[PDB]
Amino acid sequence: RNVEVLKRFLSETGKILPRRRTGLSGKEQRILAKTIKRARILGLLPFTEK
Amino acid sequence: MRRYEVNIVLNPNLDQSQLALEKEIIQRALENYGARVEKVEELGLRRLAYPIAKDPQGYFLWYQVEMPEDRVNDLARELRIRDNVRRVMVVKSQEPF
Amino acid sequence: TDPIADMLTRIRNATRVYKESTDVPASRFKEEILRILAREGFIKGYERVDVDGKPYLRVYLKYGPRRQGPDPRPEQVIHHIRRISKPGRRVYVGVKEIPRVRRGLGIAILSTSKGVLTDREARKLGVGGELICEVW
Amino acid sequence: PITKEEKQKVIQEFARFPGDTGSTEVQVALLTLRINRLSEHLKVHKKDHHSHRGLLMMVGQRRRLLRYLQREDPERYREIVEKLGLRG
RNA sequence: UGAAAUGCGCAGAUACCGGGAGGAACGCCGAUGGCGAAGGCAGCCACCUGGUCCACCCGUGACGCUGAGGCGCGAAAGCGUGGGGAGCAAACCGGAUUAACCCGGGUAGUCCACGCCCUAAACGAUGCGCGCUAGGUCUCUGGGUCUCCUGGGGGCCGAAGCUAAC
Repeated sequence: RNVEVLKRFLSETGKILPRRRTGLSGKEQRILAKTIKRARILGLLPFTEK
Repeated sequence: MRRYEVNIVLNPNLDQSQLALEKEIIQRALENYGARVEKVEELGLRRLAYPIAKDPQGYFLWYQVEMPEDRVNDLARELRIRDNVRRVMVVKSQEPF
Repeated sequence: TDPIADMLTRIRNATRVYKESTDVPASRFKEEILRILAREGFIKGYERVDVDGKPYLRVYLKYGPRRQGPDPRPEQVIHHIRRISKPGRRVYVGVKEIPRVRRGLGIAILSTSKGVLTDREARKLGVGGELICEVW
Repeated sequence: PITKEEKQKVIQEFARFPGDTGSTEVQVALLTLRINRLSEHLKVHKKDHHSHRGLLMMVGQRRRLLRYLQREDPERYREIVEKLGLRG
């Protein structure tokens, strides 16, 4: 819902939208932090990425 | 009554028969814990962030039920006992994300 | 909790920052106080105001002429404002024990037996009260 | 997991009149309900000190709610303490 | 490690590749951050449960505030019982330097749970602590609104206090 409209930053299913580590992004990312972590437990390359 | 969400990953080498069996067992086991299947989706075969059982890929399943709060951890355990079940994930509120 | 002290305090911080007025909790015992300090000159006066149904006693801070030379901050009138007899440390005095304000230049609010009077108004009527506070 | 609907009952139960949702009796009533719930928690999570603190908070607050209704009107005070099973 | 000793020596090690068993600790995001009574806690998820903030503003009605005994409780630490494994590690052992704490191996031990115990803490915003009052700009956090306001943190002030931290 309240996620910049484009898409829920919680969407950890369709990881077709790359974005790991980072540090800037935008506004709050605490809810996004858990997202990435939730995806990594399923199928999100936890390698390194740059 | 707490609504949840489960993400199961079966063996990527199961036939339509064996695959159908697992689902019939998962949906069943859920009902045994007061879980009502509100919707099911079969994502398919993607790629794990880590090779489980020497398998870099697996078949993902999608479930959404509203089972008792004090019986969730009991289901996940009742599901991960299956040799086919590569892993299970549970969260909260409709679709998982 | 002391309503009076808290009030006389606002009056102080009001002059330090140099404000035109300051609102205070409306009260009978407080009204008389502000009334006296207005008859002397410590304050330009007060007025009743009901904020959203809540009564207050906003007072007008009075200031003297301009300083001796190029300098803003007008000359203050209330050089001090503390209380003597206060909760816990009740301090009462008699007509023959009446305190001494700052050499006449001021007034010692005394809650005598004849209404909130000063050091002289009490000495005259020959009545003692409670050392509310000394202003100068 | 409770505490969401049962409130209406507890409130309307100790409500001195239609519309009362905060009287001395109501406050203690609903507050006591919380203590009982919390009590049933510590017994399961004895290693939970934080909540244990909040327990004494409501218990200490509740007792204060009692002593008050006691010196102001020991009539309802004796009734509330009885309807709550408090020290029969 | 700048040296070297030590160790590796059933074998074929160490840095290679894949798999298996066990235990502990758990990166990037973690940030002048946040929460909580203190301690302490930061992979993630579900459940039980506490405290706190904000809004409209109905209700009961200052039933208040601080606070000595008492009760519970702090990092590391020692102590008793049951018990498995790993990392690190003071006493211990050795090389060297010298004429020592750096490096290597390393068991007892440190660990987890219960019980006993519970100091200097932190910090210096703590004599506690409450209410009111003065008060602008910039960056950051939360809610309802959106030149705002209530409630935090950091930086530079004005009045005033403290000369003796300027």
